[PDB]
Amino acid sequence: HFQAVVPAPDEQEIATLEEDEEELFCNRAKLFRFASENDLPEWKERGTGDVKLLKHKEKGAIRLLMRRDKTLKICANHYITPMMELKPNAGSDRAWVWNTHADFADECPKPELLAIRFLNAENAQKFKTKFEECRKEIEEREKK
Amino acid sequence: EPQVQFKLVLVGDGGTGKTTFVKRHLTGEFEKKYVATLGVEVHPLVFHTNRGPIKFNVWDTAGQEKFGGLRDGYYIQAQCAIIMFDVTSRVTYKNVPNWHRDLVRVCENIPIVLCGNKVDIKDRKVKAKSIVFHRKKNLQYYDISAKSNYNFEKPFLWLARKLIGDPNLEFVAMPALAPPEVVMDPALAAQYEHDLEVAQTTALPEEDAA
Amino acid sequence: MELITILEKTVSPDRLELEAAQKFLERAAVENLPTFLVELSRVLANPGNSQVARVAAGLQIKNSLTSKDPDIKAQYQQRWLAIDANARREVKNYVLHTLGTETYRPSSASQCVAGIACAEIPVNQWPELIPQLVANVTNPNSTEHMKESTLEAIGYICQDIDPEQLQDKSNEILTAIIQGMRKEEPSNNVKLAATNALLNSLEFTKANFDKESERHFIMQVVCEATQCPDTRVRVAALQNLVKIMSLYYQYMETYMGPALFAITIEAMKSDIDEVALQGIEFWSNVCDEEMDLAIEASEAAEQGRPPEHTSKFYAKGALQYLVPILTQTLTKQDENDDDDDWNPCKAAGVCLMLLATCCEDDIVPHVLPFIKEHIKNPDWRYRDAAVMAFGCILEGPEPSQLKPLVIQAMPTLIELMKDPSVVVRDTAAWTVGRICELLPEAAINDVYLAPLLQCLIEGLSAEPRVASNVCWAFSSLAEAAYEAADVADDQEEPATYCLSSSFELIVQKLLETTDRPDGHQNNLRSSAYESLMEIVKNSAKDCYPAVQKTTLVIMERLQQVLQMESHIQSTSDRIQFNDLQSLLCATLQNVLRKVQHQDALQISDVVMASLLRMFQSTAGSGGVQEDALMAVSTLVEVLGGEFLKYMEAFKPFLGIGLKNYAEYQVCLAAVGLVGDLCRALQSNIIPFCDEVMQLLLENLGNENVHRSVKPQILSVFGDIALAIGGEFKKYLEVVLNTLQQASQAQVDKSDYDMVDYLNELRESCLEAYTGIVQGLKGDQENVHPDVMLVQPRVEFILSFIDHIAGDEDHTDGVVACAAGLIGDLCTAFGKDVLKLVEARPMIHELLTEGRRSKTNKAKTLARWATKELRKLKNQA
Ligand SMILES: Nc1nc2c(ncn2[C@@H]2O[C@H](COP(=O)(O)OP(=O)(O)OP(=O)(O)O)[C@@H](O)[C@H]2O)c(=O)[nH]1
Ligand SMILES: [Mg+2]
Repeated sequence: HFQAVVPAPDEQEIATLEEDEEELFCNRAKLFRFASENDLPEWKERGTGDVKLLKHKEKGAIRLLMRRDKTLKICANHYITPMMELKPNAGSDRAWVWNTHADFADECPKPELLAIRFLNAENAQKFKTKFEECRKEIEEREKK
Repeated sequence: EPQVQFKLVLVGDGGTGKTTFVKRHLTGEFEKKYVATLGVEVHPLVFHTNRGPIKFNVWDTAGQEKFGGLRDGYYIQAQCAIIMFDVTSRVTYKNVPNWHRDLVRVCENIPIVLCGNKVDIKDRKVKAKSIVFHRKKNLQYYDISAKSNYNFEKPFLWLARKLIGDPNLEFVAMPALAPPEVVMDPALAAQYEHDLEVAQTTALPEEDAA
Repeated sequence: MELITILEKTVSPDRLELEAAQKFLERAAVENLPTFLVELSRVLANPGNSQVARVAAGLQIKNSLTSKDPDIKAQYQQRWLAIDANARREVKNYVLHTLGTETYRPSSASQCVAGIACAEIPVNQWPELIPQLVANVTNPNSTEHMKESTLEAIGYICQDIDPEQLQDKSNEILTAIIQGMRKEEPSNNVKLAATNALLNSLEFTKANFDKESERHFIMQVVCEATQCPDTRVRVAALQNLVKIMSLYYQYMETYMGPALFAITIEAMKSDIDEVALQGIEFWSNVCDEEMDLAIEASEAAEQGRPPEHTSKFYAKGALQYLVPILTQTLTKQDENDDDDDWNPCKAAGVCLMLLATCCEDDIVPHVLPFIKEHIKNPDWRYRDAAVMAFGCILEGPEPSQLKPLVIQAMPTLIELMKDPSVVVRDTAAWTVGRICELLPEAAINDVYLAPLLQCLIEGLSAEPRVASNVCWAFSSLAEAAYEAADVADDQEEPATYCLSSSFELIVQKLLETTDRPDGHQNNLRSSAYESLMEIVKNSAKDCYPAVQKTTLVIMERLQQVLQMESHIQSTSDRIQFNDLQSLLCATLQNVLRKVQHQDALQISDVVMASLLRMFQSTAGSGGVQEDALMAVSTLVEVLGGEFLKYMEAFKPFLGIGLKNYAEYQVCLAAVGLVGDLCRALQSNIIPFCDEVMQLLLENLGNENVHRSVKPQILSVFGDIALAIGGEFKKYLEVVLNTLQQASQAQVDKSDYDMVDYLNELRESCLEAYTGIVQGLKGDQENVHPDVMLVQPRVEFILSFIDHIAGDEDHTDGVVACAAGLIGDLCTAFGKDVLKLVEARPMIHELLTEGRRSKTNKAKTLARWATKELRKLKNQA
């Protein structure tokens, strides 16, 4: 039908807040979240889209910033810490499992058990290599 | 500016697929369990466009006769509507005129989107050539499926274009705030280690479209 | 009381407040209905209350009186009619005096009026209602809201009530509606309400439309409201015209010429989108009605009677003026527009396709000049419209009339495939796909085949939307080339065909298309696989090396491809026509069953290795394993060229795959797999026969799990006993057959939806008995101890199938085969078969119903049993 009315606002300025940060990586992936609150264990989906490894310009903090396709809503947003180590899943060469203590996808910190999956083993290996490089860099920074 | 709110009423028959569409849009997940809703559930959704944020208050109602609660008492001061029907059952489509009639008798001149869910099931019973209600009533029709995320954002985009008025409107990327840095007690760390072990033991569900 | 606060809490988004209000209202309704209704009506009628409270009260009253369930509605009506007369009178008086006092456009008191009227009018309990509404409408001093509310109430009453209740007062209703709908009304809101009320009450006025003096007035008022300077009234009147055409097609011949034609044509040219949409919908609906009438006339001609209704062919007479307007509206586009948006441009294409399918060859000359003129226009909109119209007119006209046109226009389409506009390229790809699908004999020969193939191969690297249609075109083109007369030879396979020169490049490019970083969009990747399976299925005996290489590289992906088997759902690539369903389904089965040529056991090795690797990577359980299991059956099937001697890989994994008993469909499919696999080689099933027997017996004896598994498991028991058996004696079948015949057939041997299981189980049991006897007969003399010759079998069978004597349910066909096999085995077994003759004669009855289906499958086996009995008597 039609309801074109006054609440139509201006154009403003669109800022994704991904500025001041260098994109070290970008790949298409699928995310899963481990449902540990509904008594029995279960794995829930979380999104599908482009996962990036953004490095801050001067603070040198690497973060994971996956977004959803066609809606552009964040389904993962957390830093990377030295303890975070990617583990292989149960008999899968293209999936990794890890754990975080403060995920900000819903703008409220929640501990999460995440599992990311890629299209093939090459992309998974590239992501794991870059993740290890970022973790080692963070560890070296915090050591000094 | 309360980030421009609107009231959306989601109506349809029993199976259809409401509360799965809304749940997929809320957290992102597919519910395989059918638990009929009692009365209504109100869920807020937010989208970002080139004009700013737009907020819907989805009133997911109950399509069961015995669980209706306040049947039409929910469609009051509503500003947009979605009528959902399942394409694998013709009865869900035969009742679209009745839902439209109940909507129009309480609300005047509001945007209404007709959605046909469960497209991915195959062996579809409501062929695309038999869907003519939108032609008769000048409605916007979409083929969606909450399982495959096919066209699953189109109804909200169309309603957003119609409600403020901008036939060229797009979903811009949601701003990404800086996540906080906190620490946890070592006992909770060991508990998380055990949970990580039991999770890594578990096997991910088998899907596609990565 | 504070009923007002409870009503005003029904719009709160909070869950607790909504639940509290609902509970309060339900409790109040249960405690005392009459006082509750009186209080609600008192709340509604007070102008001092807010809009929320008044609408909520009206909705409560309405919901107390009607429901979507017919039975609950009848119960509510009877409940209302049983209330005390004084309370009902107070409620009706309070409700009827609210009309005209609500200052908001959709009224709530009208719904209450309609709900009460639909209950009281059939028993004449409210005889002063209709005169009051008519007086309200026709009074010159009635305000705007009074007329609007009364018109809404009249429309609701005529829409909801039974059509045969107000037949004696329909004329006053029509007069009031027309009075509100006339031209001199000061307010457009009243005109809109009157038009909507007439729209609601078009089925109710069926008796009035049979009188000319009333039909003329209705049509005049509608055709005069179509000219209102208000858009909403115009759209409502056009909707009225569409519905009138739907309902009263037979009476429109008088008004089609002088009145309707000009109005609809001028509507289709309007700048306003709603008006243009309704104008186009008018003629789309006309096409629908005339297609229905054509179907009816064809059915009547086949039957041999004159049609009950005869069409008048309005679209065939309006084509000359319809086509240019549609083709002009096809140019109303934009650079950044959505394909599925339902604007006039979208509707014009649907209408044009409808006109093509409805008029056949009469639309080609009316659309050719536009195509031939604007196919090279400097403005991309007109080129896009030209190719779109060319694609739309492709379905319905004779192919022989379209072949010269497509042959002439092929070079321009190939050129437009590289158009500098995205929209033009997309539409051109769609049109080329439609040409390849609908017109096979056109785009395979001869002078433009090579540039067409080159442009298709180049476009396989285009945007996914274009590439999906390119894959569709490739699949349809290969199908056409294999089907065409270009395929020579009588060896059931062509030596060569038109695509032999470019076969390798085509399959290589498709394989490269599969590995694209964006293959998820428009299910492009999926489409590629489908195309990659058609071309290898439709090939010639000079590109076999490419076929084998492609099959080898495909079968390594079997796990992913099976995971994508259900992930097609059409809706892209292969549009319209869809056969055999699903990505793999039988398509993978058929390509795997056809690709087998020149032994090529490497394909079998790869597929079985992939299957076992997937099974091992499952690591227990696995719902998707079903898709694998049937595939294994499809690779045994009738594939004895290289698959009657499997015996190498799935033998140790048979029980492991069968181990998943939690699933039921998987269980029955695995039972069928065992049934078709036992009769393959009968060598390595011996080690697993006892294991599967005991395991499935344990599963069936407790889970129950009886309707589905039991017939199939007993049938495969017989099937395995056909060749392998002897150490299981006969107790296993005896106990189950005794239980089933004593319990499942002697209780409720009746009905229609239950006899199927019974007769199928009986047939399976008789087949299993014959198989057991034949396998234990040793096939030479007896080769068995023969202790179970007639004592446990002949005695039991006469008391086992005797339950059919109770009702003699229609078991057509295979029961004759069962009788024949029973007779043959009993005759060839021993001497005590005579006791079966001493039993009940229901077998004769079992023959009679069996003889219902002619004499091919009925009398042949009965005659075989009879002649076996005669031979036994001669031996006797
Ligand atoms: N295969 C498939 N199933 C779906 C899809 N969407 C929903 N379903 C199934 O349909 C069921 C819908 O149940 P609900 O979520 O309660 O839908 P509902 O219409 O709100 O049901 P009521 O509120 O009781 O009327 C779900 O349990 C799913 O199993 C779909 O896209 N594909
Ligand atoms: Mg629900």
